[PDB]
Parts: sequence; C-alpha cells; structure tokens
Amino acid sequence: SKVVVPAQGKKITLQNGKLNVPENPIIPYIEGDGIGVDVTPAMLKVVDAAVEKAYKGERKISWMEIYTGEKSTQVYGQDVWLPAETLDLIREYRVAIKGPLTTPVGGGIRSLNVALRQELDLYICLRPVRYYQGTPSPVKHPELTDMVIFRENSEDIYAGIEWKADSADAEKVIKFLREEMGVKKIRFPEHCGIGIKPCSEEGTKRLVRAAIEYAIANDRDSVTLVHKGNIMKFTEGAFKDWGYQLAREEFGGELIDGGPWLKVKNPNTGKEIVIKDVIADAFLQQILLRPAEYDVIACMNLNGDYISDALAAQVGGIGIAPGANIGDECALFEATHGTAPKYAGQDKVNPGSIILSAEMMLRHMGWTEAADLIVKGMEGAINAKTVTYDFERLMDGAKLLKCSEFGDAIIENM
Amino acid sequence: SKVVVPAQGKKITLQNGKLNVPENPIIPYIEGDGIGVDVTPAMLKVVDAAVEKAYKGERKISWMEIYTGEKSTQVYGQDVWLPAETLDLIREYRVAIKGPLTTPVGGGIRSLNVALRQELDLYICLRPVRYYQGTPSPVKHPELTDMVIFRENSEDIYAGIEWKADSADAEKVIKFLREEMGVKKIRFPEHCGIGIKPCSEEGTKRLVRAAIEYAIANDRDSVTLVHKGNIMKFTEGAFKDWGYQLAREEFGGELIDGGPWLKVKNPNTGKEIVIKDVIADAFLQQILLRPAEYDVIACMNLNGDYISDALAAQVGGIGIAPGANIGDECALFEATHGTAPKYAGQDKVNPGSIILSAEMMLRHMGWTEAADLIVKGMEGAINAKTVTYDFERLMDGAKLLKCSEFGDAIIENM
Ligand SMILES: O=C(O)CCC(=O)C(=O)O
Ligand SMILES: O=C(O)CCC(=O)C(=O)O
Ligand SMILES: [Mg+2]
Ligand SMILES: [Mg+2]
Repeated sequence: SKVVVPAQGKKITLQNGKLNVPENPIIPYIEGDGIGVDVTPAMLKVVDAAVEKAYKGERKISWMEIYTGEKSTQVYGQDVWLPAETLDLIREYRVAIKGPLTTPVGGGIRSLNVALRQELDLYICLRPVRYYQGTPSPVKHPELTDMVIFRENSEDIYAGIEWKADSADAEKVIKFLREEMGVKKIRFPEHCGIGIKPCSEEGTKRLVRAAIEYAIANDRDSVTLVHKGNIMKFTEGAFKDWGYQLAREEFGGELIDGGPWLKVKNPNTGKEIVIKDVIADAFLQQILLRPAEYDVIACMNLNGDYISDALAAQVGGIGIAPGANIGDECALFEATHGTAPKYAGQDKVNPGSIILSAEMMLRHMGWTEAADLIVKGMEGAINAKTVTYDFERLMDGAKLLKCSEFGDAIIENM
Repeated sequence: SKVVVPAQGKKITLQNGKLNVPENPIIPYIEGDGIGVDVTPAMLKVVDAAVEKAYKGERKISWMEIYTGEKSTQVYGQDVWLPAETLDLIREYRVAIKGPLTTPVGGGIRSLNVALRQELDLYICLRPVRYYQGTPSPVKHPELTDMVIFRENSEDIYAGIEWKADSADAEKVIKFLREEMGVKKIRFPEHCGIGIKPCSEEGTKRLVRAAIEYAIANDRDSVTLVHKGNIMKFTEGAFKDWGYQLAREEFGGELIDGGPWLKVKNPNTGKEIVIKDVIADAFLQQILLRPAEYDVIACMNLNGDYISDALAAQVGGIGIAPGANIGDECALFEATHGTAPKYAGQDKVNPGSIILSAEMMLRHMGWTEAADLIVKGMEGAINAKTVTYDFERLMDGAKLLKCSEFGDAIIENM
C-alpha cells in the first residue's frame, strides 16, 4: 500500500447520517492528471489559508495524497488505473477531493470519473451554478442564473450496459428482442449496437428525496424535474411521476389549482416550494430565456450531464464550475473540467473549479466559516480584474496572473 | 377518404432522386392542433404571395388539407389519430407541411410527430439556425451563430423500445440480461424500467452522408459529429467512428496533422471542409462560447433534439425555428413548437416557425426565388420592429401586431 497516513491527523466518522469532523481531520486528495499538477497545489494553499484565517489556528487539515489515473500507473504498475485501495480509503476517510482524470483508450475501463461514482455508490452529482460578478459571460443577463443541479449518478444509460454491433452478444440480445419480445421497432437490426437505460423507483426517489431536502434546508423556491418523458415513458416519465409521488407521500405536497405542479411547505420557514416539471428539450431553452423561474433541478444522469455544462457556460463558468458526488457513506468533490495536457505544468490554467469544489467540501464538513471566506476571496479576485488567461482573453483591462498567482490573489481578498 | 384533391393541381414526381415540380404542384398541408389554426392560415397567405411576386403568375400551389391529431378525430372518429391515408398521401404527393400536433395521453400512441417521422422513414431532421438581426436574444453576440443540424431521425433511444417497471416483460428482459448475458451493472433490478438505444452502420451513415453532401453543395466550412461517445462506446462512439470512416471512404478525406480530424475537399469549389467531433456535453458549452467555430452538425436523435432547442434559444428563436424531416422518397416540413392551447384562436402567436419551414419547403422544391423573397420579407418585418407579442415583450419600441397582421407585414417587405 503506498499511501502515507499523516502522523498528526484524525479520521472523520459518520454517526447517524451526521458527520463528526475533528479539529485535525485527515482529508485524502487525488492530485489529478494533466493540469491537476497545477490546480491542485493551488487549492491546497488556499484551503489551508482559509482554515487558518478562520478558526485562527485551532483547526488544520492533514492532507493525504491517494492515487487514480495516469499518476497511479507511475506509482503502481502499468495497468493499475483504479487501485482498490483508493476505493477503501475514500469510504474509510469519508470525504475527499480530486482534480481532472485520464481514462486510457479501449483497455477495459469505463471512464474513471464514472467508475468512482458508481463503485462507491455516489448517487448525487450536485453541481450548483451561480454567477460571480465580473466573469465574462456570453449571455446578456447572466446574473439571473442561480441554480443547483441534482443529477442522479447511479443509473440511466450510464450504467454501461451495452454491446458492440455484429458481436455474438449483440445478436443474442436482438434474437431475444424480436423472437421472444415481439419487437418490430428496430430500423436496421443487422450491424446495430444496443444500449440499455434503466431507471428505478428507489434510484430516482433517493435522488429527488435529496433534492427536496436540499431545497428545504437552504430556503430555495422550486424543484424542477426535467425529463424527455414523452418519448421515454417508462424510464424518464416514471422519473417525473415517482418524483411527484415522493413529494406528495413524504413531503405532503398538494396540488396547485389544476396541477400537475405540487406545493410542498417548508417546515422551518413557512415559504411554499413549487415541484414542477419541464420536458427536457424545452428546458434547455427555458434556461436561457426565463432563467429566473428555475432553482433546484432534479434529473437523471444524461440530462443532468448536459444541463450542467449548458448552465456553466452561460454564466461564463467553463473553467470555474464546482462539483460533488455524494452518497450515504461518503463524498468526493471534483474539478469538473478535463486534464488539458497541452497546458500541463505550465502554471497557466484557472484553478477555480477545484477551489470552489473545496468550498463545497468545507461546507459539507461544517466549516461554513472557511467556506464563506473562500467565496469572499474569489469574488474579490475576479472583481479586481486580477485573473487567469481564460478570463483575461475576454476582458477589458485585467492583470494576467499565473495559476499559482491566482490562488494568492484569492488569499489576498479574504 | 375525406381529403378533396384540388381540381386544377398536378403531383410532384420523383425521378432519379431529383424532384419534378410542375408549375401547378399540389402540396398537402396539415393545419395542426392548438395554434395551428392561427399560424397555418398565415403561412398559406404568405407562400401564396411569395410565388405570385416571384414567378409573376405562372406558378401557383394548389393547397390540399390532410389530417392528423385532434382535428382528425373531429373528422374521422374518436380514436383515429393518424389515418393511414395521410401516410399514403404524403408518400404520394412527395412534399407537405404541418403545424404543431397534440398526442393524447397513454392511449397507445407514441408522439405523433415521431410516429410520422418513423413510419414514413424520414431519417434527416434538418433544423438550421441563424440569427435574424433585431430578434431579442439573451446572448451577447447571437450573430455569430449560423449552424445547421442534421439529426438522425430513425433510431437512437427514440425507437420506443421500452418496458414498464415491474411488468412481466421487463422482468423477462432483466432475467435475460443477468442470467444469459452476465450483466452485473444494474444498481436496482427490482422496480426498474428498461429502454433500448440502437445505433446502426447504415443509419448513421445515411445521415452523415446527407450531412457532408449538404456541406459540399452549400459551401459550408466544417461538419461536427457530436456524441457522448465516451460513456456510450458502441452506440454513440460507433456513430463518431462510422462518420469518420464514411468521410474517408466515400469523400476521400485525409488527416489534419495528428488527426482525428479529416479534411474533405469540396469538388465544386476548392475549399477544404473539416470533419471534427466534440463530446456532447462540451458542445453545449462550445456553442455559447466559441459559436463561430461550428457550422453543420451531425448527431443522433436525442442529442440533436437538445442541440437544436439550445441553439434556437440563444439566437432568440424559440418561436421562429424552422424544421424539416427528409427521406428518400418524401419530405415533411413542420413548425417546431407546440400547440399552445391557452392562446389558440386568439390570433396572437408568432407564425414565423411554419413560414420559415415553408421557405425550406420552396427551396427544396427549387423555387429558390420565392423562398429568398420570404426571407427578404421576414428580415424587413423584424427590422421594422413590427412584431408579435413574444418579440414585443422584450423590445424597446415596437408595434404589436396580431398573427395575421404579421403575415401581412412579411408580404409588405418583399
Ligand atoms: O470525464 C469524464 O469522465 C466524463 C464525465 C463527465 O462529463 C462528467 O463527470 O461530467
Ligand atoms: O412534440 C413532440 O412530438 C416531440 C417532438 C420534439 O421535441 C420534436 O420534434 O423536436
Ligand atoms: Mg460532464
Ligand atoms: Mg424537440
């Protein structure tokens, strides 16, 4: 095992769904491939400064490197891309952070980000998107976007259940569908690839339960179930209907005049929360035209994959969008962008995706005060037009900063 | 049969993939449900005026109403939503136009727009999107968007091959996948719905063939295959690879330095056309940030469904986006928006989606001169800030017009 546990840290423990976070917690981190070598050192500098400015010395994180991706073959052997040890270790230390990851081609494995998500049963991909004043945006009014995506991570088409065209197994599957199930709707059965998309009662409800609980705790105004439920009646329509049934049964929602929309009342607050639904293709237009009407969004794995990237772009956040995959027994926060090898080692890219996922991390842990400091920091740096090439390209009069230098500018504005 | 063929028209005939369009062609049209009662009369006024201003009297269309949707039950019986007669008739008269359509709930049928597409084997959904100067847009620079989507219409998840959770058939399908195929990747097998997504060699290639032929005839600069090919290796990755193989083999494309991008040379023109690919979620960001780098887009059925609505929105075109479903033996042009019953009969909505799909219609037919007139018309009306409520809501100083009045304003600016 080649991980070295810090000598002075202590482990987070989970007691009754609530975290027990010590003053010296050990947090494992995965450096990441590609530009992970640039953004990750900046996020450690900055999380470390945010806990010192905040808790004035009492709290310290003991960071612990663990491995996945190309940096793990360089450490464990040519063919070890996801060591079982990292899975045990994220479950054991309960909270962790990672940078971008390379999956090699063909060679068995799925996509390492999905493999972690699924193997560790991290069913909530929580990706909030919000505007930071100052970001170059391609949209006229990007400040209307404050949204939070709850993307179901354990099923949908992402389960990887598929077969290559013309292989024996694909043909078996199609002899099955035609002969045993009476399926006449395949246009070209020869030279045809097949994939299976599953959507289940427990899988959508644990996600929507999470989404409506997230709305109540943070006093948000609506939850939108988005779906292409009119073509995919039983995976995606069932997703809309189960989500409505969950808000009636467990949250006591009741009809708004004709319906279908339900109103769930916030028990801590009195405000009513709307549970509504939008067909998925009209949603991608609604988020650009009426973006103030939407808030928490709940969806299956593929739709959420796309909604979040569309949303991140309109607010000018391709490179600063945060992300977290959360399950019942642990969480893994991540940079949402790729590895970008062209720019690796050159200290120029924007480190704000992983830093803002460290914000989510701390907030999860309960160190709200360090986490609000990291967003005070980043709102200052961007507003001082002090920024990395990606934002400098598009801006009228800014100071170009290296990636390390931008972490310092965040510490500077706390 | 309750269709009445015009006394004076003549039928378009197809000879060697080329259309023979007489001076008096009969064109069937479907009025549409909901606001189809408002926009369709405006499109007939305007196509009729555009052929008279253009061909000064020699050419006349003989319009022929046919039926699908709610207006067909009112004509054929409570349960007749898609008369076999309309399918025979679109195939027979070769070209047709429709407004928005209602599909009832549950009661068997799929979604009538898809049922036509599929039953009539209309494999190309061609949806071009372009900015008309003057449209209220939510994006800063919407004029950079000139794109053309080629969406595969006959397969992908849209084939409707799916089973309800807990039904006997779904369980059969899962006893099959676990027991016979060795599938361990379903998270919750009980209470699970299943859908099948097929993607085939002939289906993607007839679409990409069409897309690269469309690029060469119109002198466009690139074709982008978009796909989530890294999770769906065999439906969607195969889509990327077959599309590349088609441009090497049939169009003689050759590598750009490292590749993967191929360059196909336009035989009529000398310009080189780039065939490139973008993973689908990065595409939804690339279209908002670098929109000038993309042009003709080729994709499977679900991705295209979403790309086009995202694109239509950024240029301010929710209600003016044109559409066409094209096959080898006929075409059916359509309004892309819904029925909107709230506003039906009130003459207020925007008729520019079906009118701009009539533009595509004429262009297809070869009446280029009437078709360029209809876009001269619509660029004048919008630029004279003379417009329907949807655009008047968002605009600084315009004349509000009824839907019929807006068709007149288009005739006025030809
Ligand atoms: O990079 C990958 O592993 C694909 C994942 C992806 O788009 C994501 O997590 O959003
Ligand atoms: O209205 C329908 O039939 C669904 C179709 C749809 O979004 C479309 O054709 O783009
Ligand atoms: Mg993604
Ligand atoms: Mg659509």
